Amino acid sequence: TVAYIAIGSNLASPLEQVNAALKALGDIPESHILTVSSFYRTPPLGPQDQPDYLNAAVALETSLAPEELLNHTQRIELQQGRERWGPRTLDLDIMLFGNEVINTERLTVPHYDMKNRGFMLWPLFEIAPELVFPDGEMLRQILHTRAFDKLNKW
Ligand SMILES: CC1(C)Nc2nc(N)[nH]c(=O)c2N=C1C(=O)NCCN1CCC(SC[C@H]2O[C@@H](n3cnc4c(N)ncnc43)[C@H](O)[C@@H]2O)CC1
Repeated sequence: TVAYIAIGSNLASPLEQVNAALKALGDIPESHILTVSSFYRTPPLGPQDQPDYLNAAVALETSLAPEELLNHTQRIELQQGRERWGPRTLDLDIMLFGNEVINTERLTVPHYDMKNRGFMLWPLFEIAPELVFPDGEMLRQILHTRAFDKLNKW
């Protein structure tokens, strides 16, 4: 199954942190990275004084069950990270999990708010321009409809 994961960090210098998380995702059991988006520099969603964020998307091939993958992402955030409107040492959000629709106490997929977040959508559109959501919405359509500003690379 292909899962798409969003990564964000707003350490003043987040590259080492993001590469650590990326290595950790690749080391997840029964899983491997297919593709990584470019690294993007985004203005803080939240108070405007804190450091710019680095966002990216990852396509992860996995044989894990959805809640198992989440167990790993929470673990990586704990091991590599350390709140509300930022700063964020390290977030890993499961955006999509194959074509699965999940609505449980722990996990909502597609991610509940990505349709509103250009820092999530644009990196994803870089690696999966043809992506169709489980309900038939098109990633391309969402970006066309909303006209989110394009992002500068890191
Ligand atoms: C400060 C803020 C708003 N501003 C930003 N500005 C820019 N420019 N860029 C950013 O990047 C950026 N980020 C920001 C941010 O603050 N993101 C956290 C989102 N994010 C929520 C889920 C969990 S943190 C809460 C809870 O959500 C649960 N969850 C439910 N569904 C899911 C799911 N699909 N994927 C993952 N977690 C799930 C999870 O169990 C956890 O307990 C992990 C992280």
